[PDB]
Amino acid sequence: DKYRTITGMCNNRRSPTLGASNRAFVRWLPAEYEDGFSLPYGWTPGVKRNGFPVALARAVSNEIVRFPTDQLTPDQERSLMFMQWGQLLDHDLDFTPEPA
Amino acid sequence: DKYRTITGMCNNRRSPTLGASNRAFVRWLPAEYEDGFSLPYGWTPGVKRNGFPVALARAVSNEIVRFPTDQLTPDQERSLMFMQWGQLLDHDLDFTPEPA
Amino acid sequence: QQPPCFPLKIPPNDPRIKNQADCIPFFRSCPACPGSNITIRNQINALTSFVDASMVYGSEEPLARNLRNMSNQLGLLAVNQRFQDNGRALLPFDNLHDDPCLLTNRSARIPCFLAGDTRSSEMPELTSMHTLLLREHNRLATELKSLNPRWDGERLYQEARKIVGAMVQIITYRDYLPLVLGPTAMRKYLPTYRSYNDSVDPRIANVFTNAFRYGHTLIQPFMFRLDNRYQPMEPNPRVPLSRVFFASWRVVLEGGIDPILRGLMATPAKLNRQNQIAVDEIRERLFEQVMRIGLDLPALNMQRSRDHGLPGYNAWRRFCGLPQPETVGQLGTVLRNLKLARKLMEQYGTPNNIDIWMGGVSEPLKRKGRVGPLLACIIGTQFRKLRDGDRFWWENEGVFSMQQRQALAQISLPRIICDNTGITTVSKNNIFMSNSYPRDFVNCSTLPALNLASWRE
Amino acid sequence: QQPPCFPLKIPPNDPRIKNQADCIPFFRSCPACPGSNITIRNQINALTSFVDASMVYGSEEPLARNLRNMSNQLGLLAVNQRFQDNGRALLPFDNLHDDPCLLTNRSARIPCFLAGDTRSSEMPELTSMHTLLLREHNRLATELKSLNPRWDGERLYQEARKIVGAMVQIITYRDYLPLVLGPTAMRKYLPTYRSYNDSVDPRIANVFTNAFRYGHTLIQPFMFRLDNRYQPMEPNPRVPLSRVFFASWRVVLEGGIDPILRGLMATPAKLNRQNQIAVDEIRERLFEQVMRIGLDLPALNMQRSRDHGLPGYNAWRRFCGLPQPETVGQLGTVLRNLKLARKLMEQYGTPNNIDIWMGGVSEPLKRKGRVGPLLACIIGTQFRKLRDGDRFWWENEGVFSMQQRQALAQISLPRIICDNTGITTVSKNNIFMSNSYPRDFVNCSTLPALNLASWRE
Amino acid sequence: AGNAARDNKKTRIIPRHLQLAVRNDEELNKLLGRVTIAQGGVLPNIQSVLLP
Amino acid sequence: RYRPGTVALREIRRYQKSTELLIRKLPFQRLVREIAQDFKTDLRFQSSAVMALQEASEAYLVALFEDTNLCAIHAKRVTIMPKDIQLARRIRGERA
Amino acid sequence: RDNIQGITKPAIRRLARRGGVKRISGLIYEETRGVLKVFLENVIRDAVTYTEHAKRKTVTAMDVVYALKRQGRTLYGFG
Ligand SMILES: *[C@@H]1O[C@H](CO[C@@H]2O[C@@H](C)[C@@H](O)[C@@H](O)[C@@H]2O)[C@@H](O[C@@H]2O[C@H](CO)[C@@H](O[C@@H]3O[C@H](CO[C@H]4O[C@H](CO)[C@@H](O)[C@H](O)[C@@H]4O)[C@@H](O)[C@H](O[C@H]4O[C@H](CO)[C@@H](O)[C@H](O)[C@@H]4O)[C@@H]3O)[C@H](O)[C@H]2NC(C)=O)[C@H](O)[C@H]1NC(C)=O
Ligand SMILES: *[C@@H]1O[C@H](CO[C@@H]2O[C@@H](C)[C@@H](O)[C@@H](O)[C@@H]2O)[C@@H](O[C@@H]2O[C@H](CO)[C@@H](O[C@@H]3O[C@H](CO[C@H]4O[C@H](CO)[C@@H](O)[C@H](O)[C@@H]4O)[C@@H](O)[C@H](O)[C@@H]3O)[C@H](O)[C@H]2NC(C)=O)[C@H](O)[C@H]1NC(C)=O
Ligand code: HEM
Ligand code: HEM
Ligand SMILES: *[C@@H]1O[C@H](CO)[C@@H](O)[C@H](O)[C@H]1NC(C)=O
Repeated sequence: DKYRTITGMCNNRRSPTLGASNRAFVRWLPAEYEDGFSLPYGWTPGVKRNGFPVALARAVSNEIVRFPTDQLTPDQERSLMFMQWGQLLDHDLDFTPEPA
Repeated sequence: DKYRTITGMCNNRRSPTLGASNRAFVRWLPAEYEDGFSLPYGWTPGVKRNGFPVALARAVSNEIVRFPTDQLTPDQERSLMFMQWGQLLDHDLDFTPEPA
Repeated sequence: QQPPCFPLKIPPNDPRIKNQADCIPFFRSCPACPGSNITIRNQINALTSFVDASMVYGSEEPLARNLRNMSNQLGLLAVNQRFQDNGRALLPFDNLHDDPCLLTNRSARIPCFLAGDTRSSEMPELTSMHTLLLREHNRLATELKSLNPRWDGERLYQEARKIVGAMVQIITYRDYLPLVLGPTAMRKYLPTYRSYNDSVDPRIANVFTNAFRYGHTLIQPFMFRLDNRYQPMEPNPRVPLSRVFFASWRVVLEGGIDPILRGLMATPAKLNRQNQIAVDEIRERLFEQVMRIGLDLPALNMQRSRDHGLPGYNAWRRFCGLPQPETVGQLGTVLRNLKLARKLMEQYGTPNNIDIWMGGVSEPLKRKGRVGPLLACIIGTQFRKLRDGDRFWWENEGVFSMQQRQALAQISLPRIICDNTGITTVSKNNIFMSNSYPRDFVNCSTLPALNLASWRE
Repeated sequence: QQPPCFPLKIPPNDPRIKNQADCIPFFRSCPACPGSNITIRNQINALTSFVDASMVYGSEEPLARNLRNMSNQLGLLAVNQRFQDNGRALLPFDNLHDDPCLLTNRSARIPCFLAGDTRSSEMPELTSMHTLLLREHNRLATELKSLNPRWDGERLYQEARKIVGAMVQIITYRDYLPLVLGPTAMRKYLPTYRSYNDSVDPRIANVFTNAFRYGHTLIQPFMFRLDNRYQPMEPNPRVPLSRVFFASWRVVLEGGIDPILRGLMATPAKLNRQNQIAVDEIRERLFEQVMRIGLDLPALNMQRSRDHGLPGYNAWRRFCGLPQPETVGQLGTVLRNLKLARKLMEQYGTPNNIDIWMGGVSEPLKRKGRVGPLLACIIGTQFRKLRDGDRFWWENEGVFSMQQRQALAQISLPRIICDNTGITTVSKNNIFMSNSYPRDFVNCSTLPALNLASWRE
Repeated sequence: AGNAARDNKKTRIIPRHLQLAVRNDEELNKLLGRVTIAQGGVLPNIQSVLLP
Repeated sequence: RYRPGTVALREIRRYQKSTELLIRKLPFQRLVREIAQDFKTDLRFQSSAVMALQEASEAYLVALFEDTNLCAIHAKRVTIMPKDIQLARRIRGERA
Repeated sequence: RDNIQGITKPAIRRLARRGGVKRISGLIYEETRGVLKVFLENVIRDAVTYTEHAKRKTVTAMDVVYALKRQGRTLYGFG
């Protein structure tokens, strides 16, 4: 235990697999799927989420997030290095693979 | 939504599969396996737990639980219906299947 | 030693099994994911995690449909078509490939009973309770049919099922849990009902299936049966427990379920003490007739806890907020016993390696309770989660009207016992507390019956 | 919509994509158990859940071994064998079946970079950071070898890796998080270090992978490069962000990483306002050259949150102990905005269905912070779990000596940047705050250097 | 009170433990709402507005 | 040097964890005797009586200061002012 | 005798700190002294009445306890 391992194994003596790589996430809350276990909301047209229809994510981005780019304002107390280190730390922390 | 469901599904509107049958248990604490994911302690000889050898379950049941039946102490404040209703409610709550 | 077999090794100088090459049979639980390297092993819960009287109506659609009386339109439950208990219903028979009930008595040839659970024929007491519940459901369905003649079979079945589930919930949370946890733990972990909290997880924890095994310490080494005068009924007034396992023929062919219920109601249980944990009948002669060698219930519990990969005693003590012992002196202080602490330290080597069951049953009992603080914490947490996270709780608004709730609040176990059974003398209220005859027994003519006049349509 | 494809549907009257039959590409995440009727679907984390500088050393044995320069006994890391940055090290190249870096510009023929993370070639900034970390590791290893000539390659590599991880942890927890959460949330969720819990779960939560995407609101629409005098470097000083995605040729053949770092130090970030969430460069022209059509980063975040089955806004508000709005007025009061609340209410229909990312970025920022109360709570909880549950934390006893910890406490990012590059003018302390030249820029000769004399053995 | 003392890593019971037991239980706090316990101190509570 | 508000928070944490009396005993006893001199002359006080008076007064003042802090926070302030004390006393029904 | 000034500014500051007060204005010490004087006057008047009814010249702790209890301020630990 002089140095760190490379795969994160045995960092926790009681549970060596805890916090290692290629392991499932920890769910702080129970999952909320359309059919209950393995289907997202919006997969099947005509279904409703808690009594309301599921909005399109692209539509939500279109009607809310969109704004003219000439109205952008800078931050007088931050720098781009803030965002870059945020990304670097995030890439340090997690990465969710998807099939090719 | 007038009566219960036999399978137990749809009891929770947000996650219909919560509390249903033929579903995985919920872990309050992370599992502690011999290798980390799929091996119980004592599966392989010579492997110790938390720096100490794993005691044979039969041995401790012999040296601790065992007591002469002659010295049984009746409970003056409870009846056998206590144990019977406990077992009945248990058979209500959970049942862990095993392969045949 | 090959999967899924996980046999129990035999230590040297075993009092019962002289040979060491033998092993106690044991099978690992079915994993949630059959074979993976990414997911930690998890187990399966084959029953609905609610207090919904799932013992009788099953937890799967085919079984539930197979358990009904489909031949009529009265919405009853299927009963035995070959035997009767003095003109009263009995559990239907079951067809199994390897029937264990036939091995107990080859001459009788009485197969195992069929109910909502596969373990309804372990001992005649569980069979008696199941038969009583089935009789109560049938009686409630008949009364509802008489009261409302326009209802169909399915409506009667559903209404009787709802009433039975509400009765079970009322009996449990009003009589059993206060006698287990004790007033302090009951008040701390089960406060007053407020409303339905849809954010409570109602699933059953993995440790609960090991924390709730404390009832294995309350088992008496005999089965007692009493006649109509609460006298030892002959022949065999007391039957050794090793001879009643999977013996359903003692129900059909030995007078029925009346003496079994009478013996249950009027016999003291076994006190749990730090020097007397479990009797030798369930420790050395479990399922003696069925299999080649007897099992070891405490050893089975501990090996099952090991199989599920549950943490040790110290981790669970830290989980519930209690202090964690580290040495022999601290363990002796916590357990209020030095000999037991020394034995545990010698056997395990550290308090962190103590199994959950042994740690839970070794702790001193709570005041006016029957479990230690750790087991009380786990059980209270689980039952609060079950009550609060249930939409169809009997006190939830919309499930029952106010008149229905008032009528249901007056139900009790003695009324059910003396309503659908030839018993005429029953214990006073809190059946689980009274165990002496005739000090606290009433004539069953003073307990009011359940009033269904509020169910009129 | 056949699996594993979950394309984003195009609403009518869309300003960008006129064809309704088209769809935005999208692939569902890999399930933990491929094929199951029991287990609830869960995702896979392919990287170590620790702040251990896994971006440079990888997270698996084969890739980590391939990343090391196993040609000498110096314990170094592999560098580019074809290109150099003014005589300085560069990231090694990578071989792939399909390489978007070549697709971005076919004339240069510059493949993507190989590092501990597969996404280290998205933009020149990430490559600059990775090269800086690699150069720092190489310099530390060389200095240790000169100071300790009796060590071998493995020992030097391990010591340099430990020092680099400690520096990353120090910089993060001392500069980044206090500017994210703000002093109040920093004190509430990340108190002073006490000791090492081994009972804290260090696994990364599923929601965090969305809750940490708030940086997508800090994206500027241009990439800026500055010369030695911190003046706009020509040609193309401000380049569009759509022309830098997966464009590694802007590093090797465009003056190296020093101008990129200079522009990184001396450019203000984009402020997050309720009427200005995300720029159009990442919202409409993401990976325009690499892919057939551009993507939508906020829409991708919402769709990924839906795919993971994360609960709604109100569930996470209740999880963090905050009031849960139910109507238009309550949502407006919580957000301190009625037009945005009305738009969200019209689009979603109920606050319980609002996505976690959108709800988090819609909340007003904290005092002297950059996240709302919900996002701040989630981030602080996750990072506290990471810090307390890590056995190899630098402040933990037995990992670093007192002299080593005292030496390591004096490090700074500007010192690393000035030592590993040719930059002579660096910003003052708290580089994540200083953004004006020459208001808060020093000569870099006054900043103290890390003392390795305590590492002598 | 004994649970409070045990969590405080002490053996005996002092009025501070009694005050901690009373003030941390909703029903007991309601019952002893206008009762002052000598040498009991106060429950630790700092408003979040005054926090830095 | 410490920025304002740090030592105050340290004192808040320290005094909320201890159980000792915060008023000097002899001045409080002298004040109690001075006040009681009006109702009767040549009065004798047990030590227990003075201790009980001190405990009751300290508890009352602490509760009043908690209510005053709530009143001040309501008005979007950090600094306790006499108007907050007056409002708390008026609402509680003491000076009403 | 101006012993009302014996309750010093640091004592009132400590009392406010125990109550969770972070910042204290300098004009509240007089108000606190007046409030304390009023409360003490009421309680001591009731205690002296109780003592006088019993035909005694010593104010016992029980009299103070009864005086506090009759004002809805029951005190535990003195009888
Ligand atoms: C409906 O039920 C909800 C669930 O109720 C739970 O289960 C039932 C059976 C009871 O036991 C009940 O007590 C349980 O809470 C309930 O929502 C719950 O509300 C609490 C209180 O708001 C939430 O706790 C807060 O959570 C976070 C972090 O806490 C833990 O989270 C991580 C996640 O794993 C754990 O690892 C750590 O142990 C963390 O401690 C915090 O936001 C917060 O701590 C801070 O709280 C306030 C902040 O203002 C400060 O005063 C404190 O000092 C802390 O700084 C709480 O701990 C809980 O998460 C939440 N559960 C769920 C599932 O959402 C809900 O309130 C019920 N509704 C009603 C109307 O009663
Ligand atoms: C090491 O840290 C552990 C865990 O601490 C958690 O994580 C750190 C980072 C902080 O965020 C802590 O606040 C977290 O708690 C500490 O042990 C914990 O002790 C607490 C307090 O005794 C335990 O909480 C108790 O849990 C019981 C209630 O069960 C809860 O969970 C169930 C199932 O999820 C559910 O019903 C509901 O969520 C309940 O709240 C109960 O006994 C009691 O009320 C209390 O809440 C907690 O469980 C412990 N955690 C673990 C993982 O065992 C240690 O104290 C700390 N060590 C040191 C030396 O400081
Ligand atoms: C600066 C330009 C950035 C670009 C071009 C970019 C691009 C992307 C893209 C396209 C994804 C995939 C999203 C998905 O698959 O759902 C992603 C993932 C992610 N991004 Fe960004 N990002 C940027 C900055 C940031 C920053 C600064 C942060 C945090 C501070 C961040 C946080 C995340 C996280 C947490 C993920 C995880 C998604 C997953 O694991 O599946 N991003 N990035
Ligand atoms: C009275 C006679 C009883 C007998 C003969 C008996 C027998 C058994 C046996 C052999 C098992 C299998 C354990 C294993 O294979 O690991 C079991 C399971 C179990 N028993 Fe008992 N039991 C009795 C009563 C009780 C009572 C009264 C309780 C609780 C109050 C209880 C709690 C449990 C639990 C929780 C399980 C685990 C359930 C599962 O694994 O699915 N038992 N019982
Ligand atoms: C169950 O069905 C059979 C069909 O023959 C019927 O005779 C019997 O009465 C039914 N059970 C009850 C309890 O009515």
